Amino acid sequence: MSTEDAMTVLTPLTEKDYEGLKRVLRSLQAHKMAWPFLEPVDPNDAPDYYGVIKEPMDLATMEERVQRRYYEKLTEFVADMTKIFDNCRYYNPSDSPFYQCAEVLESFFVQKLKGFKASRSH
Repeated sequence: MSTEDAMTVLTPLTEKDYEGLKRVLRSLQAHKMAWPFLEPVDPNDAPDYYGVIKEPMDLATMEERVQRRYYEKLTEFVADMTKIFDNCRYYNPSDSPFYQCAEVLESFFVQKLKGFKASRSH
């Protein structure tokens, strides 16, 4: 739908939009494959992670940004979420369980994002 693509880039996020954003975020936090994205990466679990990952992101950070109305456009919310999956596939090998979690959860996020964009255009 051209309406969905247009609202994503141009339409400012409203208080009603943020209700949908929190629900999308809550669905990801409850997903079983989201365990390694719930909190910031522990440096003791990943050596030199913060020396190699330029812009880290996690679901807890996005929850704080959603609560404080950080995002003005849906593109910015999507960009932060994409960092989570891109950073994971950048740092971990393709056969790693972390890599698999990113592929599963991003596909789940894409399904939920499409539903949010659809109800936003109704």
